[PDB]
Amino acid sequence: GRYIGPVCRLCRREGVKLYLKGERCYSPKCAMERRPYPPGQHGQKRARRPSDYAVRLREKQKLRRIYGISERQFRNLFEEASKKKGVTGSVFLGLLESRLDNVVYRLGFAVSRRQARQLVRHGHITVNGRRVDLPSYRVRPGDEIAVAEKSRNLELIRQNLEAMKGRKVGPWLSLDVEGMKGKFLRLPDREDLALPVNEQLVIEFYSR
Amino acid sequence: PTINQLVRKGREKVRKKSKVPALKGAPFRRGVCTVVRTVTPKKPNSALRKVAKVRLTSGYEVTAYIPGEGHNLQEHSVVLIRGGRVKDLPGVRYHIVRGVYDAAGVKDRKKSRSKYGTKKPKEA
Amino acid sequence: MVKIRLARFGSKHNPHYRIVVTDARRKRDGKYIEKIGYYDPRKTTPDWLKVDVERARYWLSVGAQPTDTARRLLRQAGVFRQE
Amino acid sequence: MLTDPIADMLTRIRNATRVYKESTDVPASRFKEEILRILAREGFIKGYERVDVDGKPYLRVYLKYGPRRQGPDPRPEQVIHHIRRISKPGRRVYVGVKEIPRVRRGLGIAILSTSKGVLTDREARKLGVGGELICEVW
Amino acid sequence: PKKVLTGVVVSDKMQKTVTVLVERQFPHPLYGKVIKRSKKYLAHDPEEKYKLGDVVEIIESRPISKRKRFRVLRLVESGRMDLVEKYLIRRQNYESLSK
Amino acid sequence: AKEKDTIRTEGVVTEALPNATFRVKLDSGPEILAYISGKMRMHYIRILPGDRVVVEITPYDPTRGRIVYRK
RNA sequence: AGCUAGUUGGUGGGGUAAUGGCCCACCAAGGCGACGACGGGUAGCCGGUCUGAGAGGAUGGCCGGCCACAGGGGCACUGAGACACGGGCCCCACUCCUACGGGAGGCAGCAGUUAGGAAUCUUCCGCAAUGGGCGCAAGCCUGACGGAGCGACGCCGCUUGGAGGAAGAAGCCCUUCGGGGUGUAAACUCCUGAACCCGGGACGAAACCCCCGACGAGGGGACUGACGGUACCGGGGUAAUAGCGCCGGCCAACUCCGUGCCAGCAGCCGCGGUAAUACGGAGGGCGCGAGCGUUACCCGGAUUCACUGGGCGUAAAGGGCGUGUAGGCGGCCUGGGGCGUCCCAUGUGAAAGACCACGGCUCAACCGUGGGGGAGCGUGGGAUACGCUCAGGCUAGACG
Ligand SMILES: [Mg+2]
Ligand SMILES: [Mg+2]
Ligand SMILES: [Mg+2]
Ligand SMILES: [Mg+2]
Ligand SMILES: [Mg+2]
Ligand SMILES: [Mg+2]
Ligand SMILES: [Mg+2]
Ligand SMILES: [Mg+2]
Ligand SMILES: [Mg+2]
Ligand SMILES: [Mg+2]
Ligand SMILES: [Mg+2]
Ligand SMILES: [Mg+2]
Ligand SMILES: [Mg+2]
Ligand SMILES: [Mg+2]
Ligand SMILES: [Mg+2]
Ligand SMILES: [Mg+2]
Ligand SMILES: [Mg+2]
Ligand SMILES: [Mg+2]
Ligand SMILES: [Mg+2]
Ligand SMILES: [Mg+2]
Ligand SMILES: [Mg+2]
Ligand SMILES: [Mg+2]
Ligand SMILES: [Mg+2]
Ligand SMILES: [Mg+2]
Ligand SMILES: [Mg+2]
Ligand SMILES: [Mg+2]
Ligand SMILES: [Mg+2]
Ligand SMILES: [Mg+2]
Ligand SMILES: [Mg+2]
Ligand SMILES: [Mg+2]
Ligand SMILES: [Mg+2]
Ligand SMILES: [Mg+2]
Ligand SMILES: [Mg+2]
Ligand SMILES: [Mg+2]
Ligand SMILES: [Mg+2]
Ligand SMILES: [Mg+2]
Ligand SMILES: [Mg+2]
Ligand SMILES: [Mg+2]
Ligand SMILES: [Mg+2]
Ligand SMILES: [Mg+2]
Ligand SMILES: [Mg+2]
Ligand SMILES: [Mg+2]
Ligand SMILES: [Mg+2]
Ligand SMILES: [Mg+2]
Ligand SMILES: [Mg+2]
Ligand SMILES: [Mg+2]
Ligand SMILES: [Mg+2]
Ligand SMILES: [Mg+2]
Ligand SMILES: [Mg+2]
Repeated sequence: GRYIGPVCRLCRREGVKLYLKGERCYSPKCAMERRPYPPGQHGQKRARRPSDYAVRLREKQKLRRIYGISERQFRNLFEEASKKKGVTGSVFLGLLESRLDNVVYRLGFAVSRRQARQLVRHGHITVNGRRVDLPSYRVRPGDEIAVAEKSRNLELIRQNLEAMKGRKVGPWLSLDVEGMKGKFLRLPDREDLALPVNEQLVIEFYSR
Repeated sequence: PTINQLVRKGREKVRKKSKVPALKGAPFRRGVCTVVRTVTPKKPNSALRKVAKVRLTSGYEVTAYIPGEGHNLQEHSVVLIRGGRVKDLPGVRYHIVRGVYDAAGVKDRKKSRSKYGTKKPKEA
Repeated sequence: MVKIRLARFGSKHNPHYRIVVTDARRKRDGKYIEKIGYYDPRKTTPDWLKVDVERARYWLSVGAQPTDTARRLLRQAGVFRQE
Repeated sequence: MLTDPIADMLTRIRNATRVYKESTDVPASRFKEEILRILAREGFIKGYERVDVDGKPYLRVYLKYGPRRQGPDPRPEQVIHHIRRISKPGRRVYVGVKEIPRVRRGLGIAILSTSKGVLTDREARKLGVGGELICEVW
Repeated sequence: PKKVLTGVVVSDKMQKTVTVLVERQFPHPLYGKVIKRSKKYLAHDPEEKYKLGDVVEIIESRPISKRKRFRVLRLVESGRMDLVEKYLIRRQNYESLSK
Repeated sequence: AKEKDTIRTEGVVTEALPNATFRVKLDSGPEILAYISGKMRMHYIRILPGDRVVVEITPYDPTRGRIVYRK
């Protein structure tokens, strides 16, 4: 299922911050600020000019790592995007974002994408007033994500909301911090996202 | 070839000549050994590269190659061929897949295991 | 005897039907003559049955014979209704 | 046997352009004239007059050229960079209006003989009629 | 409609019958170049009205014999034996290519 | 695993076959087509019939020996 | 490379629902064939499926259509319909009982057995649904179907936690001896609770039936669930499976020790003949992950059968040359026909699928609804440049 394991390792590998921790990764601890070299026994060792293939692959990994998806799932999403009318690159990213867990992470209900997923999968997340426990679940625009009433009083969620209190969500989103609701208003874009990825590369990779 | 020529004769559709006659186009044939012998490899490799003549459920009598170090492979050993000509030994087009019937897991391989039929070692 | 009847479609536990006119001697899922309605028993949709009425009437007239369930469905969506 | 006229004419044009002959000359025909007209309007040529070369009706074809261009290869940039008969005798080519070739993604053209006459691909699409696809030019 | 064909009478050698020969200029599915294939049709000739080298219009009928399924509907032009001639020569040729 | 198993027995060079293969009759007995060692080949060490050579022999097939040492 | 003698056509008849050499009697001597007949091999065929940018190439499992066949081979009978899977007769082969004369069979129905095989399922529940047959109806059947089981066999969804947390414990590994690595990984605190347990509990099922109303419409009534106490919902509630391939190049990912052209690896190239980023282990890393690999097959890449889209001086490839038959191909002008060609209209292109849109399953896979597209082929009309054809003329080709 999950990546299920050492995370900031991934960050180190992809040579860039990937924020799969949410709190710690923000702090002076992401093992990029303190240290920043690809992990294992050949870390500080010379980084030889990578192949064209290699770069593409790494980009894909970065992207996949960011949205925490089994490769198969990712591939399927890509395929769907390709099939769909509109720019595959941008559209693919939009689709990825649309993922319920990812939306939750972005709305802020949870600080970490992993954490968001976990929250979703236990049933603390509710689209349109229903227990929507499927991290996969792509949400359409115009849909209200809210913490379940039975999960509003729970401390973690409250803490997250407090953290998010005042500080802004996304341009594509809306959040009501009081009622713990949050409307997935429009569908997202490319400029709307801070991503260390170049989705063109991903496309190229898939094309091969 | 002029289009009239094409019309008359057309293209000889390129028939893919089958590289393995294990038969049925079947993935594996289990045959019974005759001779586990040892063979001198071709021009640039020198070893004593092991092998087994195998007589089949497909009636053919073909020498498969045994991968891995050692083999409880004997003579009247019922064994599963795999298919995949080995470059060195001339006219040996098959393998014995290990970890089935008479052939057994290459003992205490820790790395590339599933390819040698070696069951995961019980770590303490 | 060309029947009006319910060709089963959908899936497992997803039963769906087409109100469909076919010769009696057919695979119940087989090549029917005309799909003249469809019907979902699980009533998931708001439009859980929609029968084209005129076509059904025509079929009845030539002497197509509605199967009990099919007949019921037709009645529900007013084909036998005479005003 | 001279065994295609149209193709020969096209080829003649091509050959004259390759060595920057100001004007080629090709034995006259109605069909050929029509083709030339289409070419002419499109702009692949300055135009044609119809002389009588040694007894017989002949079309001069005044080949257009891009300007004498600076540097190695002083060779005036051809306008008919490439010309190709498509329906040749033997394999004749008839395309429905839907099947009409978009030559160079729009840039050069495809001459189509239609029931409506000889007319560019564009014209064919406009009139909504296919025909025998003579050639492409770019 | 009943299938209407146009062909030349290559043979009269059976009572009340004509071997008509229909050309059918179809484009060749793969290459495109339009082939000119041709088939013999045995055609019921009610009177022996039609002689060799008659280009006729032929219609599919109920059977009136194993490989004889066509009324001769009507005549077009008659006497063009040139067309019978080519066919005949082709038929003759075979006698060569053998063992 | 790499099994230590071979027999390091000596033998008279009977006859030269191709490649650098020899039917060498051992100390104990049976003549086996014995191919020259890789090491020997590397250091160009010729052999002719009428020699006494070290021949490492297999347990799996005691019919194909291997001429190890330079005579 | 020739095949054919009921073979081909006729007349007459028989037979059939009906045409017909289907069959026969009698004539006539045809008929098919290199535009590839006959023969051999192979094979169910298609909607589709895969693959491909496409053209195409493969393939026809499952679902739908059609055929054929129900041990092999005949043959009818009955019937609306069969030459009849769970009807009949006969011969043959096999098994089964035989009081040896004789009979009994037929799983390519579901399930199962055994064999063959690399390999393929439970001697399951149910008529509740939908369909079938019969019957006034009740109802009875129904291995159709609905379901359940088993198989990571595929697809999709999910779990094996999450937040913090050292300028970095140990263990293991490298080291140039400082240190690096594994790695925030763990430990540990907090959180959440797959599992699991308790409570509830479906939708799928409203008809058929009965009454009022004419046994019509129409209205009311009453019954009925295999799955299944399942899904799901409410409460309860523990940190709770990771593996497999690879790590010379192609190809994402390197160091050490073992080893010494051995043992081995290999898809190709090729590593191994004492510093192996290629073998075996170790650490480390990369890829995917309930999978990952290998095999086999298909397409792809392979424009490597090239129609789109290759070629032939030397690389494989121009016949040794003529002269020619079939065929292919065809100069210029005018006119018709309009067969090819194009266009328009409509018919067809079933359903499913595939395309799109929405919808329903907590998402998806899956499914449903609606739309469109569609190569092709049919018919009506039209168009005339091209090709075709017929007619007329012309001299550039050709011949004289
Ligand atoms: Mg999965
Ligand atoms: Mg290996
Ligand atoms: Mg008769
Ligand atoms: Mg016959
Ligand atoms: Mg007779
Ligand atoms: Mg056969
Ligand atoms: Mg077969
Ligand atoms: Mg086929
Ligand atoms: Mg089928
Ligand atoms: Mg049987
Ligand atoms: Mg029988
Ligand atoms: Mg039979
Ligand atoms: Mg029966
Ligand atoms: Mg029978
Ligand atoms: Mg039958
Ligand atoms: Mg049976
Ligand atoms: Mg069975
Ligand atoms: Mg068994
Ligand atoms: Mg067996
Ligand atoms: Mg089953
Ligand atoms: Mg029962
Ligand atoms: Mg029923
Ligand atoms: Mg009774
Ligand atoms: Mg019974
Ligand atoms: Mg079933
Ligand atoms: Mg499963
Ligand atoms: Mg398995
Ligand atoms: Mg953690
Ligand atoms: Mg708790
Ligand atoms: Mg319960
Ligand atoms: Mg743990
Ligand atoms: Mg690499
Ligand atoms: Mg390798
Ligand atoms: Mg190694
Ligand atoms: Mg697999
Ligand atoms: Mg190809
Ligand atoms: Mg070509
Ligand atoms: Mg070539
Ligand atoms: Mg040559
Ligand atoms: Mg020559
Ligand atoms: Mg000649
Ligand atoms: Mg000729
Ligand atoms: Mg012409
Ligand atoms: Mg001609
Ligand atoms: Mg359809
Ligand atoms: Mg549909
Ligand atoms: Mg939905
Ligand atoms: Mg003329
Ligand atoms: Mg002369």
